[PDB]
Parts: sequence; structure tokens; C-alpha cells
Amino acid sequence: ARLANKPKGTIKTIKGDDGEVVDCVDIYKQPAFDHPLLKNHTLQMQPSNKLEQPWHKNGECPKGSIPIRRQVITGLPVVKKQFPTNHQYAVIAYFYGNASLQGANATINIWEPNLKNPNGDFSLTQIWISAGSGSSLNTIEAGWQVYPGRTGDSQPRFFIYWTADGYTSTGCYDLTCPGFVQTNNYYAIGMALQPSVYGGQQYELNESIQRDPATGNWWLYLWGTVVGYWPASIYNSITNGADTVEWGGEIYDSSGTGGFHTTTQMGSGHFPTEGYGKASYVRDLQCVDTYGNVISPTANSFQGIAPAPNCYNYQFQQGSSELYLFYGGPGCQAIA
Ligand SMILES: *[C@@H]1O[C@H](CO[C@@H]2O[C@@H](C)[C@@H](O)[C@@H](O)[C@@H]2O)[C@@H](O[C@@H]2O[C@H](CO)[C@@H](O)[C@H](O)[C@H]2NC(C)=O)[C@H](O)[C@H]1NC(C)=O
Ligand SMILES: *[C@@H]1O[C@H](CO)[C@@H](O[C@@H]2O[C@H](CO)[C@@H](O)[C@H](O)[C@H]2NC(C)=O)[C@H](O)[C@H]1NC(C)=O
Repeated sequence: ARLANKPKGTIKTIKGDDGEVVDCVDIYKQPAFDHPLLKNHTLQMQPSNKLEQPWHKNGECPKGSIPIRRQVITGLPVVKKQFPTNHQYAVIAYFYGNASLQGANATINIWEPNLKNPNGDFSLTQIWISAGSGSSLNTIEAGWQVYPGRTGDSQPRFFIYWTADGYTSTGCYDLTCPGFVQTNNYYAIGMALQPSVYGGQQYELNESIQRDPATGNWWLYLWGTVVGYWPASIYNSITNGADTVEWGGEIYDSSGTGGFHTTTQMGSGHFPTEGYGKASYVRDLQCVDTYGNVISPTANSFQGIAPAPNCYNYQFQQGSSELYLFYGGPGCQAIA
């Protein structure tokens, strides 16, 4: 309903034609530098960059600044993020034996799933890169999400997330708290993504996360272009690498049926057996080992997490060049 106040270090504000607002914040005054553990202010400019968005038609951020989406305060609650009672999933997990994976990729099919209860529900698809357990669980997250209560509308939007204590008191979405350090001058996090058409054009969100071996910083690449990094200094268990990578969909059922009796959609809202063009997928299911080798785990190497298979589930499909994970569904019809 209302826009949040402009952040500190805002050099210029660009208003999009559709009501989006972008604050060009001085790269040295971005929220990340307000983190107590980020006293070590040295900004890694590049790992040891144009991405187009519709708001560029109204202006561009000057050099030395980054575009930050202005938050929309809806007045509705934003529930705690949760690693895979009212959350439901169709996710695959790759468990490494130690916290030494140096990166992971995910090419996620974009859709606009429908929400039965738009004021409280959400539906997302993402990667989870983690290390540790319980109070020490650290995560690196990126994907798309439909969450009107948080974002202001029902469009799939690019999001990032992180935690350093299993979501107890650290972490947040995008640049809403000190954590992630954005380096890209053109791409604002939190904007709408183009959804695919049923039986037609398919759109993908390619994301690559790579740990810099010299610094421990986890860099984010979208379609091969640097966006920024999650600093090593904000973490503890994942500073040397990750022990787990998970891919797939998730829904939040604010109706309280545990995700067992809601028609809130996951992926495209169609079950994985409908296939390419109809069901949503994740491809480029790869991670990087300790020695820099890219590994592509086979379908049998993953553990499936689909606690409501009659509502949302997953299915592997061997493509001609790589493995596909189809996932999602329409949910289950509520009882009358
Ligand atoms: C660190 O872990 C790697 C990988 O762990 C294995 O593979 C995972 C996918 C999962 O199934 C784990 O439970 C496995 O233990 C270890 O790499 C293995 O190393 C052995 C030789 O020691 C080799 O024969 C295997 O092929 C390797 N597996 C893979 C997948 O790379 C590695 O040894 C562990 N490091 C230490 C110091 O323990
Ligand atoms: C999959 O992950 C790998 C490993 O992080 C990415 O590989 C890097 O790709 C860039 C661009 O091609 C190269 O310059 C680097 O040398 C690669 N590193 C390694 C260790 O191979 C790869 O780009 C990712 N692919 C996708 C589609 O995200």
C-alpha cells in the first residue's frame, strides 16, 4: 500500500512507469556496510555487467552507485523463511559428505503460479546452498517468488535470502537488512521476471553461485553477469564451502491446511508429468567440488522432499544434454 522511506546514501531516485521505485545508493553506503561483522569495509569490486530491466527507460544509476528497489509496505505479515507446518515442498537435495562444495548452479523456469489466498500465501522456486545444522545452519539462497504480502503484487520476482543461525535472528530477503553486498550498477534485485506461457514461450532464471577461494566471499551471477556477493564475514559454518544443495519449489499455505488442502500453485500449477512447456522445471543441476570440478549428480544421487505428493510433487526427465527436474502442481482441492 505505501512505499518505505528512501535508504541512507541515496544519490538519485528513479520512478518506473508501473509504480516501481529505484534508489541509486552510493556503493559504499549500501545496507551491507551497517553490519557489525562487516567493519572490514574493503569492497571486493570484482571476483578474483549490464542486465536490462524496464525502469532503465526512465533513467540509470550513476557510476559508484547501485540500484535498490524501494520496499512496498503492504501492512500484511511476512512469515519466517524455512529450510526444506504450513509450508509445502517439492525439492531435491544433494547431500555432500563435508562442507567443501565451492558453488552451485540453477536454471529455473519462471512462472506466475496462482495463489488461493493472496494476502498471506506465497509460492517460490529457488536454490538453497547450506552448511551446518540447527542454530548453526548457514544458507545462500536465490530464486523467484510470488508473495503479494511482501512485494506488493502477484508477479514472480527475483529474490535472494541468507541466514547464519538457521533463521533464528539473522538474515533477510534481498537488501532489506545488512548482509549481501551488491556490486552491479544496472540490475535491481526484487523486480518482476517474465513468466512463461502454458504451451508457449518458456523463460528461465539462470543463477550461478561461486565461492572465491582467495576471500571466501560467495559471488552471485545471473545469466553469467556478476550481481554481488554474500561476504564470508557474515557466516560461520559455510565460510569454507557448503555441505548441502537443494533445488525446487515451495508454497506457504496461510489457510492452515498444512499445504494439503489448498489450490495455491507450485511451479506452473501443473504436475511434472505434463512436461516441457506445461510443468515448471529446474535444469543445470550442478555443483563445484573442493578441487574446482563441476559435478552433475545423477537422478539417483538426490533425495526427494515432497511431503504432499497428491498436491505437489517432482519428476526427473533425462534431457539430450542434461538432467531436468520437473516439479510443482495445482495443490489439492479444499473439502466443503
Ligand atoms: C569430502 O566429501 C567428499 C564427497 O563425499 C562423498 O560424496 C557425496 C556425494 C556423498 O555421497 C558423501 O556421503 C560421500 O562421502 C569425499 O570425496 C570422496 O573421496 C573418495 C576418496 O577419499 C572418492 O573415492 C570419492 O569418489 C569421493 N566422492 C565424491 C562424490 O567426490 C571426500 O573424501 C571428503 N573429504 C574428506 C577429507 O573426508
Ligand atoms: C555452472 O557452474 C560452473 C562452476 O561454477 C560455472 O563455471 C564457470 O563458468 C564461467 C563462464 O563460463 C567460467 O569462466 C569459469 O571458469 C567456470 N568455472 C568452473 C570452475 O568451471 C558455470 O558457468 C555454471 N553454469 C551455469 C549455466 O550457471
